[PDB]
Amino acid sequence: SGVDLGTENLYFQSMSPGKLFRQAVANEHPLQIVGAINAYCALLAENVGFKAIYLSGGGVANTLGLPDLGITDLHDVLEDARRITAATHLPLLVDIDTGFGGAFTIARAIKEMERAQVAAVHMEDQVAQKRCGHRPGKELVNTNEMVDRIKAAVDVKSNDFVLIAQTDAYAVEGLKATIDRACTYVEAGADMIFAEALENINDYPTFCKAVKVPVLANMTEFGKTPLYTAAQLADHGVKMVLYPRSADRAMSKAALAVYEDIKKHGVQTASLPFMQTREALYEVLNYHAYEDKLNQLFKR
Amino acid sequence: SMSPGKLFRQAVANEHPLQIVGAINAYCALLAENVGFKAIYLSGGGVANTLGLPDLGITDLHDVLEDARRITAATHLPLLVDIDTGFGGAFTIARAIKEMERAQVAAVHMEDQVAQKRCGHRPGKELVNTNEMVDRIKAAVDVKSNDFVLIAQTDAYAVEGLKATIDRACTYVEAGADMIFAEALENINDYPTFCKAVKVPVLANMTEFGKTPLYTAAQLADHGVKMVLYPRSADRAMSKAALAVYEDIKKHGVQTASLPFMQTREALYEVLNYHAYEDKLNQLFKR
Amino acid sequence: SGVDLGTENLYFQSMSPGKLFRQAVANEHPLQIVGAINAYCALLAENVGFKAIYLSGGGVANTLGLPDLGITDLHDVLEDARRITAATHLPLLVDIDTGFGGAFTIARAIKEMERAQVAAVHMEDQVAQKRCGHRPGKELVNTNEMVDRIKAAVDVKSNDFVLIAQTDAYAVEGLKATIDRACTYVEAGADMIFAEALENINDYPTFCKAVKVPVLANMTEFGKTPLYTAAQLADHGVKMVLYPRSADRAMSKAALAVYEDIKKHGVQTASLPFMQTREALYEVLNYHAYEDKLNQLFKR
Amino acid sequence: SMSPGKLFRQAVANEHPLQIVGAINAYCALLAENVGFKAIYLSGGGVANTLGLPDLGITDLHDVLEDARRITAATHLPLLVDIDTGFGGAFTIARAIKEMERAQVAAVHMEDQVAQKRCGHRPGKELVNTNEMVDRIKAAVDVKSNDFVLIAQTDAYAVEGLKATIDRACTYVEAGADMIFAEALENINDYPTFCKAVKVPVLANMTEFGKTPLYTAAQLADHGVKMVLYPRSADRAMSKAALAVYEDIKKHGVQTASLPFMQTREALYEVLNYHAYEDKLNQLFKR
Ligand SMILES: [Cl-]
Ligand SMILES: [Cl-]
Repeated sequence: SGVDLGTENLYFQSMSPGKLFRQAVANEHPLQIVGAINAYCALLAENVGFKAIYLSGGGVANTLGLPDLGITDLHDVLEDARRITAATHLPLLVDIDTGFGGAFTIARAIKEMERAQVAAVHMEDQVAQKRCGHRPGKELVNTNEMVDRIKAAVDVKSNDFVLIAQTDAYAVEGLKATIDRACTYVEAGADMIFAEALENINDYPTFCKAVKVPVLANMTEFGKTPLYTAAQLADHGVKMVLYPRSADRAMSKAALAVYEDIKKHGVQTASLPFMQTREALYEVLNYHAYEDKLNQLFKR
Repeated sequence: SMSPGKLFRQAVANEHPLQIVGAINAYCALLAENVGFKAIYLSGGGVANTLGLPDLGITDLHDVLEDARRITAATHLPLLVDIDTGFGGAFTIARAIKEMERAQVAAVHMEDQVAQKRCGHRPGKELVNTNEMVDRIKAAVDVKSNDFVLIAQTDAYAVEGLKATIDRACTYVEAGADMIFAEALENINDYPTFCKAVKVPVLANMTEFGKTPLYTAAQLADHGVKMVLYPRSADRAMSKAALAVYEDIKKHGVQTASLPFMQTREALYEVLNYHAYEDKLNQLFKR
Repeated sequence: SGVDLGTENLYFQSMSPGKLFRQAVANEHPLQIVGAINAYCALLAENVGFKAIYLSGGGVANTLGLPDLGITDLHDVLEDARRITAATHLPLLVDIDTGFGGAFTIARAIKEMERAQVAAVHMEDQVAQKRCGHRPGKELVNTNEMVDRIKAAVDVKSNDFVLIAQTDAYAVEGLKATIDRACTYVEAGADMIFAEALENINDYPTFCKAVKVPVLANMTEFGKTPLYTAAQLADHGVKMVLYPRSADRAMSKAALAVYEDIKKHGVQTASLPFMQTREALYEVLNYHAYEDKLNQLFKR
Repeated sequence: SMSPGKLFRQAVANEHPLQIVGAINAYCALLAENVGFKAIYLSGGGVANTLGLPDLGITDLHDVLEDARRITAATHLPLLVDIDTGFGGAFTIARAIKEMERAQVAAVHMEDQVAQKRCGHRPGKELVNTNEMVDRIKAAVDVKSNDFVLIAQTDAYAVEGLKATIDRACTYVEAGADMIFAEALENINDYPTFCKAVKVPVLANMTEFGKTPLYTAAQLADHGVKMVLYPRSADRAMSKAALAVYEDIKKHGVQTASLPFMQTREALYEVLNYHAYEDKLNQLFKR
């Protein structure tokens, strides 16, 4: 539990995941959170020096070969989350979409994420209750409904654990409606607010000041939103900046290129310069630590 | 209606040689399918490494089985799965075979490395006795269906030389192995002797950054190789790409510089076959 | 694939799970299907000589320490189903409740059950779309909605696989409404019909003749329904009789008794007569077959 | 806020002796909790047998971990889990410890049986060398938290006698085992010597239908035993009950005769604490 500085004992708290996340928010300006699809990606991000990582719901579906249409369940997300937290103590924020069902299912989701050593979740106000043959769409639940979802989650969560509420109201209802929802969500007990990228950076101050709690700005590619730098967002009062799919979009282009090279040429020579070396892989895996551990404890 | 194993065997017979590419997850298997591979591969080192673990036999049947199931749910392309040393004794090997068959897997490869039996044993690859690997093969063949393909891998060459390697491989065929998996031999002109002696189809392992050099599929085939495996090629490139995006975001405070190197939304939609979902709903519902 | 009779070769089909189930229906009068909560229970039932077994949705929840309120998902049910089918080829009927979501989730559920070597599922017409704070209740979806659920399932299922549709209309809508729904469900592509126990056995002929396809009667305890024998139900045209929780109710009383004995007495002597012997456990596990297998293949 | 391990240690210190009962699933753990046990147990043989498998080391970390997680999700009662021989080498043991800790497990027991290393090895229980078990313990203690409890089990008695058993057990304590798990000794008057030598708390295993006879908890305590385990007692009774219901239904065409032996809906509702769900919804919702 207790670390010390230099030679003499200072006070160190052994920190829950949620506490680590909140500290990462408070200590960064702003905290950049990067999407990672698997444990190996989280380790790459840790190595580069990110202080928080993210498990995207669309990433979970897409990596299973599925469209992001709400087909996946708590177990799909939970299993990918567990694999990442087994490999790193870097605070992990997990997408739980609409909570996967009613009050007790949201409760289960929260408790299971906490047991999986997750730091934070984000839950959104999209409609869940969809008729069997309903088309892919974005409708919002009523404000009261999302408050109930938040109430369900906060009822079971520990103090430290972070609930980040997301409203999808902006694209369809405009900035004023978005702020009203977000504020109701804070009143219901949301710890932080997750915001789609606003078209005008000078609207963030108004957003952030109204909601009070820390605001996350979602910087995805190939959407509608333009791309501001972390600095600019911070200067406008944003505390977290998320890069949800950036890494995996790039991985997919690379995999396809290798596959095409092998198929065209009957060999992967042309791909060699674009592969991580075995040596870099050994280093990210911290392979030496395994040798050193065996030598420390056993035969050496 | 084709069994997985039958699809794999047909891919072997009908390609010259059959190229088998590694895929770490279902999305990768779909990319490979899209490019037009006829068979795909789930690497044991890939399973471990993707979990943040070294390839030291820490992972078990469940780790590999879960990755296998996710791939086969997304594609009928025949999948060859690394089951390492079989994960335990005869009944564990039996469970591994039955579970891979239930997961719609087509083939496995099992190797003749020693199972790390001393608690604090150092990372190393020695061979089990020939008779031990025969037992492993016997365990697997006892429960497998006819169509399902067992590929036996001997690591004997590096430490025993070409003559001993052929002798092992042949004993493994006699025990019931369908096909033989060879570490890439120092010299392509070893393969003819190898391949002709063992009789059954031989797989050559074309990994990068190893000891083996890289021959073309044509050259391997001309030397009597029936399958060529590319176990980690795609995954190595994914990792470099991911790290570069992470460095870009960290250095520049934004991912602009990475944009040219990302798959577009439209290509992602196409690989996911997103339209087919819309089309399916339109076909069945709302009259 | 091919078995023979006596000495000479007769024609044998290697049968898919669904085909085994349909044959078990056709060959029994009626087919008794017993609930089993885990693989060891399925083996006990197989040993006694049942020809089909059942994985109850309430059983799955209750065994996890949860109420039967729709908290569990496809993975909870799927994992328990896989464990049972790994242990026995006896055709297994699995409760998938409302299908766990919309069209593609029902599709996933069907495909995953087929991959798990399941023979049949039953899906019911209870409302799924429930607001976050909705109370435990039984409302039916509209007939059209359940038809869509059936359409989703039949669209992906293999020929052999059996879809059994359940209407919960009876308790709240009466016999006439129940028959109307059931018939619409057959028209949508349901293979068989799953029926709560009717209060009067002489209503089954009307039920069974209207729906045409094989009818399963659900014989649970401690409900409203009275208990008819399998013979009587068959004589009234019922093809399957289900005993969903009977075994587990009895297991639970027994476990509690052992726990109380140990707690009261500081020892389990009084419980000994009510325990299965180690020898019977070895026999159900077919432990000898393991010894015989090792001796056949190896050192002997 | 109590760690699982701390709750377990307190249960040991505060009971005389602590009775630990086997539970195969979460519903059983809730039954045991309701009766008022202070600690519960997940048996490795129970894990296998419930999957339809013999207790021959076929199951892996995932089989046991999944059963453990389901129990701990339903109760905070400290759970002791059988991890057999640790499921592999040092890093597998490390993974087992870390994963049990993440699953909110309180304690494990690990035994000094040989890990079945030859493929076609016959069912048998021999001991590993003392040094091998020390390595196993070293691997586990290296990653475990302070509070988490490691119980070392020596099977030495049957084959080595009382003197050798004490010597092993003591070496295991020196290696870092928190507590010691003893197969029931032929004679209750062996325990005092055993317990006094090893120093740390000793668990006595009260299984049925074995070689061991059944002493009362009082008698064991008076001989210096700190914990008494009832590993399969409930499960054996469940199986007899299930089979009887199955035979009744099959013989009689109906389950009438079984009704008196079933838990009532009302008792099931109470163990599930069904009312608490209604009360929770009423507390939070609809104003
Ligand atoms: Cl490695
Ligand atoms: Cl056994």
